[PDB]
Amino acid sequence: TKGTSSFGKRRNKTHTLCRRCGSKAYHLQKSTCGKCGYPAKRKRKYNWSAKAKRRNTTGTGRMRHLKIVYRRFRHGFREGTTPKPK
Amino acid sequence: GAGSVFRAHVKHRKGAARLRAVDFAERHGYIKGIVKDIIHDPGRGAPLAKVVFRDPYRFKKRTELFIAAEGIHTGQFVYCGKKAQLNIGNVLPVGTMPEGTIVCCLEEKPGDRGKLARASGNYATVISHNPETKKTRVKLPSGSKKVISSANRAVVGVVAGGGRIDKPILKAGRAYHKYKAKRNCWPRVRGVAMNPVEHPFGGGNHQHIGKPSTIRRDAPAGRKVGLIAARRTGRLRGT
RNA sequence: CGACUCUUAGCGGUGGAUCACUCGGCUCGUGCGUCGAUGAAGAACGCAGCUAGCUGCGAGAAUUAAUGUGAAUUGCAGGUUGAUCAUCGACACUUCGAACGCACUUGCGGCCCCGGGUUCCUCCCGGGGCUACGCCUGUCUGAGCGUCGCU
RNA sequence: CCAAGCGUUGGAUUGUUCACCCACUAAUAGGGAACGUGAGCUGGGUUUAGACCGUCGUGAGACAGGUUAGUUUUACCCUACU
RNA sequence: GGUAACGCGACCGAUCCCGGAGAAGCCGGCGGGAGCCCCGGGGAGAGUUCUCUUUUCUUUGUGAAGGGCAGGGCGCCCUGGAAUGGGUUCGCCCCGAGAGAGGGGCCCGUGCCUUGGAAAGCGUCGCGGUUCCGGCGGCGUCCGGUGAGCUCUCGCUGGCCCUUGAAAAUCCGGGGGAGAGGGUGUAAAUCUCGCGCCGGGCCGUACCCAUAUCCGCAGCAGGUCUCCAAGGUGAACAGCCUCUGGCAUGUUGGAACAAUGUAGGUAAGGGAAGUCGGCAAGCCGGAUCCGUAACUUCGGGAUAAGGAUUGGCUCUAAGGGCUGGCAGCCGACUUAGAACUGGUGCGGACCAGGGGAAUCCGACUGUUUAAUUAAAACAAAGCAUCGCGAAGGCCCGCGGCGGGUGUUGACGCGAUGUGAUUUCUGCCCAGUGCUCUGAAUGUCAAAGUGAAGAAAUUCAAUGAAGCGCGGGUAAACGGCGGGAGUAACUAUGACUCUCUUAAGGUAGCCAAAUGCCUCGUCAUCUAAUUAGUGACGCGCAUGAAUGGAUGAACGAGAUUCCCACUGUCCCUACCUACUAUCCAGCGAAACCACAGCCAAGGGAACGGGCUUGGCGGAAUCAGCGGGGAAAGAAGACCCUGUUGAGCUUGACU
RNA sequence: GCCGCCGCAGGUGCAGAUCUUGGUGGUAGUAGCAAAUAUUCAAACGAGAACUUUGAAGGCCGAAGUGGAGAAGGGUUCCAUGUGAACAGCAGUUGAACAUGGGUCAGUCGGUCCUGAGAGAUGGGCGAGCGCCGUUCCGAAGGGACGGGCGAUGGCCUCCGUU
RNA sequence: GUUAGGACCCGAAAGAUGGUGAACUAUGCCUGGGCAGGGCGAAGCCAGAGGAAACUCUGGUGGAGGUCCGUAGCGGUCCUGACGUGCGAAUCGGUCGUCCGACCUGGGUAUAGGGGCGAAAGACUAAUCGAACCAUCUAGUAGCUGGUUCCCUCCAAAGUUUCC
RNA sequence: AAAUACCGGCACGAGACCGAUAGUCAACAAGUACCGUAAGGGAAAGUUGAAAAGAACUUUGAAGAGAGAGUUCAAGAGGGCG
RNA sequence: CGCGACCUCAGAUCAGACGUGGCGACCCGCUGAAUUUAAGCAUAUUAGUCAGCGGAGGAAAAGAAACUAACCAGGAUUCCCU
Repeated sequence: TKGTSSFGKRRNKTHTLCRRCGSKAYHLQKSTCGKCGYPAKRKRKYNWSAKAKRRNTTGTGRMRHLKIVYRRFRHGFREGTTPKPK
Repeated sequence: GAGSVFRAHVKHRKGAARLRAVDFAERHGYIKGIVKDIIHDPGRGAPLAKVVFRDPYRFKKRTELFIAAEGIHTGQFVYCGKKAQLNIGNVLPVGTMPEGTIVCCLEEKPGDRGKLARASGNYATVISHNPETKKTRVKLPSGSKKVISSANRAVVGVVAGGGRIDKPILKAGRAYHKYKAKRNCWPRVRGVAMNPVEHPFGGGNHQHIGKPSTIRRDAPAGRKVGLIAARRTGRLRGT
């Protein structure tokens, strides 16, 4: 009775979509995220799981403002001017 | 019993039960109010009673919840203060009322709204008087008699719902429903009926205690269990 | 004689070692040493004529200008007054996120100004601009039987 | 003495190995075979975890002192035998 | 407007205040109105006709919203004052605080009529455009009657509680009278009367809902919340058959009918002789009519036990309503009795208790080891101790004007002790626990106080609680003795002394669920009894809320014996269902040094291989369960390890 | 693409570790496709019929249903046109597979809108710290209204929203 | 050659920080749903008779209760039956216990690991419980098991002595 | 201020190293397929040829499977093909 | 009663400027283990190390002495050899 009969009393969910990490792990009754703690002002992360951090840092996603700072850097953050005409 | 699953069941219960405030009326003269219904409350096998006093600074009708004194009925008048007549369900301070008279829902601090003698079948009789000091003696239900402050009051009579310890509860259910309208507390499991790690008294071959069931007042928790600080023990004869 | 049983060889099956290749890792060194309310890192949904994945990009969606390069891209069809390709300096970037009117159900508001119902005339359907905490400089409106003042 | 050719049984109380009584009888001799024999059975006894006493210990606990309830897995390969 | 309950189309007006509604438990009884089922007649189409049958089946209708009437309910108002008490329900229950009689009024009116609405819908009969019709025409879509039937609703009335059975958004009605509207005009404010015109954005909306779309690694005998519910027999949503709608037997076909199995039956004569044990099987079963013991807490026991009646058809007798001690007509069930009658057959299948006489355990109902223990364990009402008057007891917390008991207050919150009722509950404060007294007073740390000394250091008096000294306590934990002597036969010991502790076992009760010796011994049940029950107490180690002795009811609890009935046995037979077997198609596992006929001998002392003998003839189909010290898991028992964890106190910190 | 001689250097030689990973045997065409009664005769599609499709027979569920519709959960599995490889433990013309192409329209039916047991900001307080405790308790917590009056709009500032 | 180091390779039962779970079950709260047909006949009431008074007999009516038989539902006794490379990592069958009450179930909610909850078996806490699961400290330590890869040439032992 | 530190970032240059069971978990649509309610756990998988010249026409078959033609230095390289 | 100065204290969508969050390899401030060594183990050891919380920069932190000496005196801080 402990085994497979009670595995057939399932029709409900503890978690769902978080809306920050987006990770089906946002615990409804308690209302913070299991991955990030969404309501909490900063993140959650940790120094005991490192293969945990390196699923998820500044390389990982798009980098869509950052990948064009690095490029803008190396001549001398030039702003306003435009190259000589024809 | 220190929280969570235990805390008292408060929903179908009908109000907290008090006196009036005090004010210039109760304090320099007297006020009158009418009774509008005697009324049952749970967790408390005694009746309450609503009482429409009229507010004396705005047009309004205030409405209170005393502890109903036997012999009260509906419609009847309740006149109270420092002057008001000593008859039944009429409130006035111990300072005033004579020796011999019986009281209910009595105060301890002047103005605190009544803390003593409101369970079913309980009094707080007046004995003696000393008017330099402004102090008074009052025999309470446990044999003893508090020195009290002479301006602190009590409705007259004896508390309603009298004689409830009489009847044998018979069936085990009648317990449940008594103790299902109070708190998580019942079908109570003995201490010798627990393993080594679940109660200190129970364990082994037989179902004995082992240690004497008196204990120091100055134990810690987990231990102060049994007869606590026990002045004596056995079948009580004599007095 | 024949089947079957065992050995060895030839040729075939089954399997993917060994060898030979390498636009990938590992280690040492040098040099520079740059995120964010002017909305980050991270998420979510969208974008091709034929297109699902990796890529790249935002309702201006495999990108628009400009400076340079000077005749492609290509898997099939159609389309030199600058193709295609690198540079990146002008222009632009959905919803969430410290995330900001209130709230997480994509739900209810308040303040002004604009075009339509008009002939502001409130209500009505569209379009725009403000509406989070904390804190410093100073400006405005005030409270105090706090301390004094003069009629 | 030769002789182990042919047999050597039915019941009550007991978990019995042992014991003791009824009745019939030619007679109710004794033993081995991994103290013959659980992928042949039965689990009634001992010898897990629940429970109750009767001695011991301040106690967690203990008893050749007694009790109640407690899941017996596989064969299609070799041999053997039919 | 009306005596009035209250009625008519509107019928002005603020802050404030008062109440209504939203807003309530569960169980019984009775009545009103729809659905559904039945019963006699009319239409239309079917089916059956060898013979009979005015026959058997199908089908026969009106939404919301508005007006009009039935049907139900009133704790609503008037005249009027009633014992010779009256009215009245299945039950109740009502009344000089105004009944009977008479006359009125308000709310629900899901029923019938009306407009809707016959113009659509359903049934049949016939004609067009082959298409591409919401084609076109006709008849019909009636009338009667019953009810403790079933389903939903609506009301009225009773029972139960140390159980009194949600909140608020939203919306109305009142008291009050702040005010407002204009001078007989065209009139004014003002309307919760009828007509009319503009408008309602956003997100969800397919399908499965399961012996096939969800969870269980799968199309998995598991598991997972509701709604509607026809005929026949019955007490019946039971069991069996049938309509409406559904289905292809649940991942296969074909052939045989062997031994083993798995689930069904039957057995001549005996009847537990089988076994640890009546395990399994069988016997009894429905209703009507008689009849019923011990014992009892009088309520039970009790379907005790033990008997008889029961089909079919032909009759008789009682039990109602409506129209005007009698006449007419309208009618749905039951209940009693008599007769004729069959091969003694009738609860004909289906449903459906075996009974009796005792011992212990636990009062009863209730809970409990999911996946080896349902019990004698847990809980329980009843009994008894214990702490506590809030600056409080008990308790949580790393911390704060922290929190729980508590919206409470001694018939109250907290902590233990046994276990319903009846009868009872004796002795022990030396021991430990716990408690109450205090300067009657020996131990006493921090800090000080003082003198000696140049200071670094030492001595002296003072000296909390707790410990010592002295009271309270067994329904606080338990504990409750040893030996010699004595009666005119002998045993026997009423009596007498003597050592000891805090007393030294008082009521009762026994070879027990507890007694080693033990299968204790007299009596009872059997042909025979380590068994069961009735006494005897010497009791290794029985004994009184650490409970003692007893007892009606009760039990999937432990134990004995008698009447019933049986394939459990003497002693096994035969039948049926499905496999097994043989064929086509699909097609996995555990395990495997190398392998596989025996004697005896030695050998790490029980060899398939070695030594000495016996011997050895392809390839295989069904069975069997001797052997492989068979498979299955780095023995769970024991011992070691300077390896651990769960529990407990006088081990150490 | 590679090797000999003299010298250097090391992650340098396997039968085994119930050793790691991959592949293959004997057993074996064997164990086996056995729970809840049951099928048969004709036709028509086709290269192939014990199983699909129509028609006729005999049967089961039997209204506490193998009937009719929902909520969780699934996420297109719904519906027609085709295909015969693989899968659906024999077979397939079939399928909930595969491939292409369609399908979910509301003021009046839900969510929204109010509270329930309960969740939790600010004031305060605790804290080395991210933070925690607390919810009416150490708070100057109401940003609204009919009128009395000053002075400014709009349409003939006539009369009223608007400050 | 001895040693400190992950130190010839492979192996514990433990211990230590910081974190995720009440979608099964354990219990307290809020809010909806559910429960055939029969038996026994407690109070309260209607006459019918007996007696000087109390009060008592005979016949009806009525509908109680952790009351009985027994269906749906919840449970899980015996067969020590089937299945035991199963249909199932706990099913299925006949027989069984309860069935108007401490009943039986859906949704929302509170309690978190020396911690919760327990009508009390060391039960239950997502197939795990006499201390759950995930990552790290960590290659944790082992007087004890198992293994330890090319040839020929030459020499070849010890199980005894003191101190642990 | 400098002389010091730098297994994260932006570019660069080397190697008495490893060569697809190695070397990073990752030579390839990898922090990707898939598992867990969640914290988290996390692979396997490189090679036709110089060039697609990737086998017109015939023939058996319903279809996969075949027989002959043919390209190449070779199919004894036939689309997971040294 | 009014009028005015100061002091201590409200409120604003008043005018203009600042903080939050991220990455974390090296730097600064806290808090803080047990495995394991001692052939047992409590002080010691591991180690002011692991995990926890906080703040930065192109480097951080330190820094011109209430400094070392005992000499015939050296003369901020960091870093290497000793």
